[PDB]
Amino acid sequence: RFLKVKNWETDVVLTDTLHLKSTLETGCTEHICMGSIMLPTKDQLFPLAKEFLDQYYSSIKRFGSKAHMDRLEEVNKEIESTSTYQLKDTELIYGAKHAWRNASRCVGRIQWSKLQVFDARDCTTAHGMFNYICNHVKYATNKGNLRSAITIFPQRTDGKHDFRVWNSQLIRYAGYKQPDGSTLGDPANVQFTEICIQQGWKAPRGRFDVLPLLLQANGNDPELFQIPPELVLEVPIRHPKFDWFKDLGLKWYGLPAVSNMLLEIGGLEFSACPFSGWYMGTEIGVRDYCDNSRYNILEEVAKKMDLDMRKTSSLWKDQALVEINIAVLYSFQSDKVTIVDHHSATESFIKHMENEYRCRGGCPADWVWIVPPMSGSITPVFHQEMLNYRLTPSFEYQPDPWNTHVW
Amino acid sequence: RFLKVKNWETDVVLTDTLHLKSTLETGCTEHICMGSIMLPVRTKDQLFPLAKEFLDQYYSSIKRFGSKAHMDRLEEVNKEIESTSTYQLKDTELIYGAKHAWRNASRCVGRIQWSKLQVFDARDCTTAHGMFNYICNHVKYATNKGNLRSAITIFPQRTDGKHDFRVWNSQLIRYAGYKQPDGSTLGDPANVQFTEICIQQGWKAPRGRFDVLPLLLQANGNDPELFQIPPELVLEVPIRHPKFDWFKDLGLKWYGLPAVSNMLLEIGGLEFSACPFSGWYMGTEIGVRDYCDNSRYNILEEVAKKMDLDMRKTSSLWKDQALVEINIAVLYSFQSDKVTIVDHHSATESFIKHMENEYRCRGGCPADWVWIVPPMSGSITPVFHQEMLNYRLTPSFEYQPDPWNTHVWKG
Ligand code: HEM
Ligand code: HEM
Ligand SMILES: Cc1cc(N)nc(C[C@H]2CNC[C@H]2OCCCCCc2cccc(F)c2)c1
Ligand SMILES: Cc1cc(N)nc(C[C@H]2CNC[C@H]2OCCCCCc2cccc(F)c2)c1
Ligand SMILES: C[C@H](O)[C@H](O)[C@H]1CNc2nc(N)[nH]c(=O)c2N1
Ligand SMILES: C[C@H](O)[C@H](O)[C@H]1CNc2nc(N)[nH]c(=O)c2N1
Ligand SMILES: [Zn+2]
Repeated sequence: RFLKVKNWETDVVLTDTLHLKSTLETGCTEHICMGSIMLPTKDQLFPLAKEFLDQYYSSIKRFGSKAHMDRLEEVNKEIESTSTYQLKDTELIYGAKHAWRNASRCVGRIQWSKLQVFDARDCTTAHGMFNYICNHVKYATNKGNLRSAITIFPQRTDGKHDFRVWNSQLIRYAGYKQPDGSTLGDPANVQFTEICIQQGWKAPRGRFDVLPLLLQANGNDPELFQIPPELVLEVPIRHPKFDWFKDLGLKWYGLPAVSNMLLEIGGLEFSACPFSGWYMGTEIGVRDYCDNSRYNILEEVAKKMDLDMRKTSSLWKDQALVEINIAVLYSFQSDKVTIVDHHSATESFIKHMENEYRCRGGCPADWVWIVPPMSGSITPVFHQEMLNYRLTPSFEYQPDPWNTHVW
Repeated sequence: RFLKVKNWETDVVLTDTLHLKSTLETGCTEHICMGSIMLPVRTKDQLFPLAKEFLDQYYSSIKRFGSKAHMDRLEEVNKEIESTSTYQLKDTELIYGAKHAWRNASRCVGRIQWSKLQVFDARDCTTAHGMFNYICNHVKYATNKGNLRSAITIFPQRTDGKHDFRVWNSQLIRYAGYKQPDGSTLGDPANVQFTEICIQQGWKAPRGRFDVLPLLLQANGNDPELFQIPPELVLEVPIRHPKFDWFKDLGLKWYGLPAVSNMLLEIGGLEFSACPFSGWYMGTEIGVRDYCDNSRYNILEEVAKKMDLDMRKTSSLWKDQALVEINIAVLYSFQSDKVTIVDHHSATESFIKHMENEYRCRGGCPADWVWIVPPMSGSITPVFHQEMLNYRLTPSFEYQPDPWNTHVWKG
């Protein structure tokens, strides 16, 4: 019932107790492990509320104080009456920060407590959403000195009146059908680019066209807005050694900002809660550039390096992959946009695991996502046993809204 | 019930029914996933069910389920168990058994090859000397002057747990490590403890960076005995680089035959605690793990110094760069000497093909992602994007505790 995790590199052994407060389910059973699958009202609300406020009041050293008991009654009175309730600012800040703290797939969690929270619960329209978002993007960007932040739109009610950002990130490039049978821009975004075009966007049809935000307020049809160009910090990609690199025409954006998830605090669901921090290099260099189903550029790069592409065993793919990632890091650093490499990121996450075992009794971690998609075994996370379990407050996936919302 | 797995690169969707024949337990629950934890006498009562299950499986595969010959064999095993408490496998069953343990190893990327496996039956073996002889022949047959052949040698099964056959070496061929009084290590730091025990048992250590350890063998529950593999049986490749001429002066070499000797093979409820098997390397097992783990040979600094990489900031990606050149070197060297080896691109691609055929023909393929995906270049290999189900079938290879931890010394 107490569980040991060992690090096979350093022999350090940790004891996890935090898992016993695990609440949600994993997908695994004693018969079958699903570790590698990408996705495995009135009655229920008060339990969820209570469990949250309990951890809250414990966290501020007020467990069992009168202020504690009073809030618990206040919230119960509100639910019995209004079939829902509202969070205090202090509660909301703590909930958001803890959803980040509990994100088992996030390597960057040493930072969890430095999160600027923007309370946008007073928002009512899609134009209001847009204003909030622009302010978030500008505050977060900070002329290259990136700062973590999240913006929280009003919470779900009867699920007939959801707030949703339709984009998956705030900033993403378009992807287009061609007669060629090929793909122009980012293939990740084809379908969404077409929901744009069909809702009205005039697509410039380039390789790196910044997508229009698509915002939905109080369950209404969504509306299109272009983030001001001057707010979208982008980075031209060059290599510190190869002068030809820049002729590939590569650029990436500086701000990673996931916008499609759902934040759950104390039973309440926040369906629009865009959040953002800063990139680990490999997310752009390995995934964005080199995945077959993305910009898929290895072939073009290797050629320019004049490597022997005759046999997989010359490791030309691997050689080209390292250079691309060297070019990503170098470009962001030279333009002074914040970025972290995988060595530094993982080394920080291991220090953060230790702190969290020391100070909280554990740290939920999904090894499959924490280990970088290149050079796994030379980073320390590789040798570290991890335990994966679901705690609340949390971020969760939710179905794409187009499939769902009635048009 | 049906479980679906998706490939995120190709959109290929597969259906597993095979997980429905799973018995042993994973270590995971509905509340905790242990998918990244490394290490998560049988009475008569359980033995016949286990025998029966195996024998039903065996008899299905040869298309004689329900035959008279199937019925009679269940009867005969039945009797042998009630009378002697154990039973003996036919050759045919043992071979089928050992092939399936491989086929069921979910941590093994090499399984496309599972049906081509040479089985050496060493169950007449009675002494340690006898064990030497069997193992030398395995190594010679498997080696084949560089054209590697997969093989397994199976020594007599567990009886009362007091008369166990064990190979104390974790692999038949591995290098000694020595811990120095200054605190540093010479040779392979991984084998320090085992090296210590061999010294204790009378081995005269050369004390080099690449001394082939002696075999240390336990027959019939007796104290283990030392033996040196004939050096002419031990194929080695010195490592050099196609473009970097200073690479050879690093002094690196490795052996050709990877041969796991510390696992326990389970078939029909019987336990074969000495069952060393061997195939051929994927390059990254040497070039990533053996050379570049901090806990192993750890040659990253020296390699990148010599390549003159900027080493003052991890963000130059100098480690990633040195790591690639070493791996190019390992593969170049094995190929030049004509010693069988597979690169990680080719190995994962074959695997995905095997995995698909297995779902089409067998209704599944248990697979552990943490292990299947290579420890360099993860996402440019097709397994990264592959969803996988992990569960346990028998026959199977299992871990067993190191024998110096359990052995009762006779003196
Ligand atoms: C400060 C710098 C940050 C770094 C370096 C970082 C790093 C990462 C990385 C590399 C991933 C995997 C991405 C992928 O391969 O798709 C990830 C996932 C995630 N991170 Fe972060 N993160 C940062 C900030 C944040 C913030 C501010 C939040 C929320 C407040 C957050 C919450 C999450 C969540 C929920 C996921 C996984 C979502 C899922 O299940 O798909 N992270 N993080
Ligand atoms: C044909 C050449 C083969 C290749 C290229 C290959 C590949 C691999 C690799 C790379 C590993 C993981 C090693 C590591 O990363 O630490 C592995 C694990 C394993 N393989 Fe193979 N394999 C081969 C043949 C075999 C054979 C002949 C057997 C036995 C019949 C076998 C059974 C296993 C088992 C049981 C494991 C799990 C090890 C553990 O849990 O510690 N493989 N395979
Ligand atoms: C906040 C943050 C910081 C940071 N450095 N990185 C991230 C992750 C971002 C950057 N790159 C990918 C994005 O993560 C999203 C992962 C979700 C993919 C899973 C998915 C969701 C929905 C539909 C799918 F088909 C597949 C987030
Ligand atoms: C048959 C075979 C073929 C092939 N290509 N690879 C393998 C796996 C081998 C090759 N490299 C390591 C080994 O896998 C097991 C690794 C376990 C870690 C070392 C260890 C294991 C057990 C006890 C120890 F003290 C130390 C096996
Ligand atoms: C803790 C973690 O599971 C452990 O380090 C695993 C990770 N994946 C691995 N994968 C392979 N192929 N071999 C290994 O030794 C390991 N080690
Ligand atoms: C199928 C498998 O779960 C999938 O490829 C995962 C593997 N690990 C990952 N790790 C990260 N960080 N991001 C991902 O999108 C994935 N994809
Ligand atoms: Zn699991």
